[PDB]
Amino acid sequence: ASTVEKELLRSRRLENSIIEQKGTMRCYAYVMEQNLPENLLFDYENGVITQGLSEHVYKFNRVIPHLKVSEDKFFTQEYSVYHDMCLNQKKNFNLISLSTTPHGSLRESLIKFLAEKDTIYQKQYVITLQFVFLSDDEFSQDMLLDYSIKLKFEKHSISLDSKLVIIENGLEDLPLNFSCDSGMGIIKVQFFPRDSPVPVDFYFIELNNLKSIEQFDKSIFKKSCETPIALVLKKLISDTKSFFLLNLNDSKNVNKLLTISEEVQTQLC
Repeated sequence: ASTVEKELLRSRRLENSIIEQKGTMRCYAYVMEQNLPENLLFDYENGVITQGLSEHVYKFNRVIPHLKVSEDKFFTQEYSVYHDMCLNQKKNFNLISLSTTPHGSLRESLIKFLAEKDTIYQKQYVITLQFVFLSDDEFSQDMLLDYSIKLKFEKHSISLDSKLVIIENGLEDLPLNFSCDSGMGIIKVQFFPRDSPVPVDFYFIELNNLKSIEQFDKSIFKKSCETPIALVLKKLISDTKSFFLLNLNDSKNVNKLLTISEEVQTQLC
């Protein structure tokens, strides 16, 4: 490996250890600088985004530049240490992704990282997937079927009564529209260890428009809200390891997402 790649890997391992030691709530910014305001200042070394006129400082575990880090590289370089740790420790875990524009490519990249035929995860586990969508008004949809689902809160998990697929060859086992993208998407992946049923559960939560993000904010930081969506989010935050990912590519919405990033890292930790 190149000097930079060696240094990156070493750094991400050390960063993850510090986060564990400090009991910090993981919150990462994945940013499209070229589509954000020119007066926003980015410190990619220290993980800081500063509003140039208000002078307000917003910190993150890391600020990741999308022009440098593709979605595939996000998973292999930036996310994999956390992912590997949660699997190794057999800790149910999540990735909660906030976006204000369609982000199907991230979903696609996630599944490929986990479950392509050639991943280490396929060597060690049989991998399943469910994918549902919860709408404000309410509505629910099983995303693995045509245009419905039920949720059951267990001691340490969320049971989805929805179509479950066993993934052999990544995206090939999923619908042709899988990577097409108010409410919340929920992808639940189970990792069943080979030659051992008891899985490690992973939840990928998509809040991919401002209304959905605001519902999260209201239902978690403002309101005891008891909507299906609020109950899911509360359950995951309390009972699984979390990783918040804030996708910043939208000038009109960036300030609200920065505010939320502060609540995530101060009101949950």
